Amino acid sequence: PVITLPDGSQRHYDHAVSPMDVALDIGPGLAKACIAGRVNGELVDACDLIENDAQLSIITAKDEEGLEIIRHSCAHLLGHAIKQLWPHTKMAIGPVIDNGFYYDVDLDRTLTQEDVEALEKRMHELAEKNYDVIKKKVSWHEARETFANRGESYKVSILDENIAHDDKPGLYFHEEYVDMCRGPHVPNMRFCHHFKLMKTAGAYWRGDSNNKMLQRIYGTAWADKKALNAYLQRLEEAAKRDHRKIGKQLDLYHMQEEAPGMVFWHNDGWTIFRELEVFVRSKLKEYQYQEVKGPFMMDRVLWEKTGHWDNYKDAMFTTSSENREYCIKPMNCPGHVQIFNQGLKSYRDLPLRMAEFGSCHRNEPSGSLHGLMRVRGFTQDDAHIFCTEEQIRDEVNGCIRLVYDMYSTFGFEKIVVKLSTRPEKRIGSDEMWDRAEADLAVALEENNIPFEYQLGEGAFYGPKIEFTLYDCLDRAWQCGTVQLDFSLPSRLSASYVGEDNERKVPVMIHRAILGSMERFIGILTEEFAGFFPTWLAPVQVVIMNITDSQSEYVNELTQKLSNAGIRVKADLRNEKIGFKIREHTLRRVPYMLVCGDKEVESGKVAVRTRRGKDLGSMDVNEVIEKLQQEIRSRSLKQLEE
RNA sequence: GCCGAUAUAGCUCAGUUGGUAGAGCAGCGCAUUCGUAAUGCGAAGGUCGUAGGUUCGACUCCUAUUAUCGGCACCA
Ligand SMILES: Nc1ncnc2c1ncn2[C@@H]1O[C@H](COP(=O)(O)O)[C@@H](O)[C@H]1O
Ligand SMILES: [Zn+2]
Repeated sequence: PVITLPDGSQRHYDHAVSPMDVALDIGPGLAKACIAGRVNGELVDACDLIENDAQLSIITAKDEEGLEIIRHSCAHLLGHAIKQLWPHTKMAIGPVIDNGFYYDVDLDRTLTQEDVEALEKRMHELAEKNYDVIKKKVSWHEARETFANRGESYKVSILDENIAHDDKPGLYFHEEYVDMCRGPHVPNMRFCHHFKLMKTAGAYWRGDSNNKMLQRIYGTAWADKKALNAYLQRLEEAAKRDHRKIGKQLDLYHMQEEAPGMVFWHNDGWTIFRELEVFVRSKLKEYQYQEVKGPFMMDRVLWEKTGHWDNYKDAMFTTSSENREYCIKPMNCPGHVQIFNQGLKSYRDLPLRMAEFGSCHRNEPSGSLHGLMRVRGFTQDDAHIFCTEEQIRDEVNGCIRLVYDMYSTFGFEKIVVKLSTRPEKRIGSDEMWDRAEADLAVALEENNIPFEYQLGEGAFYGPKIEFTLYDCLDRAWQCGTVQLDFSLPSRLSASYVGEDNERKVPVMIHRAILGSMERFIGILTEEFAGFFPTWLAPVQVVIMNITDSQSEYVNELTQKLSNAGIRVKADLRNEKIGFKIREHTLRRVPYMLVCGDKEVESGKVAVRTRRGKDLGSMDVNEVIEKLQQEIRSRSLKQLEE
């Protein structure tokens, strides 16, 4: 066939060739770097034959794809070893994953951190042998036969219920060991030297909490020892960014055994919270919303009417009086509708935008609590928009804009967008869902927002647009969201009066921009690593003296800053100016004002950043204008940087 | 909720070998009045998450429990 290489060059062969064969033909080096090849776009083992013309490319550890191939092979290496150490182990699923791979295994013996260390040792041993990985395509029968005779019940299920009974599934052979799933594998283990097992945990078979929980063993793997070590290094650096840490170090809040999953906001944490509170408010005024507030508990009936009670009563908290059962609200929808139902609304009142910083309480899974990210009590910055279907487009778009508008103040660079389509269990006609799904989609496109569908998610009453942010270790956390609801306002019997003097049920849009205030603070803390932007900073300025001398000057100096609207505390402790500077820089204070005699009756003040950067002595009234400005504009960077 | 692990002073961390819990920092006391990331000396401090149990003896072993860490599942 004729082969066309990355440089347009062509090569002619009179019989089927493999990318490996072609590799040699090109050079002994490239041949030796070969892991796999990319033929006419698809990825195939370097040993697969290329019958007809094709565009070739050799996959090398330089390739992002090689990396994954390598990681996948290590996953097989683990199976190889694991089976030598405890031959009764059943292999389930072992896939590549970000930074590595894992393997779910059914073993009737709880793997201790000692065993996991024994495994990694055996593992490194087999990989050093540098053996060859051999591929062999076969019938869906001998393949089944193979694993049935090997005792692998799981590989069998996958085989007879996930693979076309009329297939030539390829088996991979690592000396005595055999695995069999797609994606190309390594030529020989010479490429699988750098790797390390990490954690281990239970994982349900096939993701169902009703199935058996197997043991999942996680690992990392790279092309070179450098890359691997830089990774582990990155993990360490990441741990110093965790909000639970910084949170404690900076005294932002705490939680206790007696109120699991409920935050106690200490003064400094609450300053941050109240700050986002005014920030949001300023935005609600622009986009023109009303701000209301409803009760914390309401008669359960309201949740029965919407259907929430049936689908979520076990994740809901309730209370009782002699003659009444209440619900501590899980969300603010029903209560806002209650307000809507107050007078008589006409089509002239729409679109009605009603917002609330509402306190939600949900009884989350005990195993799911996570710092400020996943709590049992939180405050949602949500709002519900009551409008006519004609107004949807315009309204949804308004939301989309508001989201990126706000996230841009914090300079987030990774916002991924999802479109959650109808769940299996929902309410509403299939015509309704198409209406809704398409409306969101279109609004997304009309705004040029790339996104992926997420089949199955989406509230029982409507589809959702989910904006998700990431944390220190790149885990996903849903934040802003937009739901299109055509079913609830009717169950809660809400209506306006149309032109024809007829009653119409409004279209309701549920939307939150930050998500929950606790989870957003969770995210900001890790984004700034505790180095909050002057406007969000608990304490903005610390003014210190060097000796009693300057003290009386420092006080009226700090007082001057307070009357100017700057969160400023005065450090007059009898200690070394160096002891102080260390403290507050550690505590992440943005600006530190120093006062030696040279400043006292000299007017000025000695300004320095927390990044470390003497800005030199400057004019009082000037540092004030300068800060009030940094603040007023909620800027990410500080003075002269 | 599930699998595994962890829980020691205000914080960080020993004692994770059954034979009286021990450090640095912080706090307290005295001294030090100092020019941009930690001043010196001193006297003290927990009863080992909680409840049971085994044991001559338990921080160490066992059970139950609560929370937390790492995942899975869940996430209106
Ligand atoms: N348990 C929780 N803890 C903290 N924030 C949450 C929690 N559940 C939901 N959120 C946030 O609130 C938003 C709206 O939640 P939901 O009303 O369930 O759509 C989510 O997108 C998250 O940002
Ligand atoms: Zn809502």
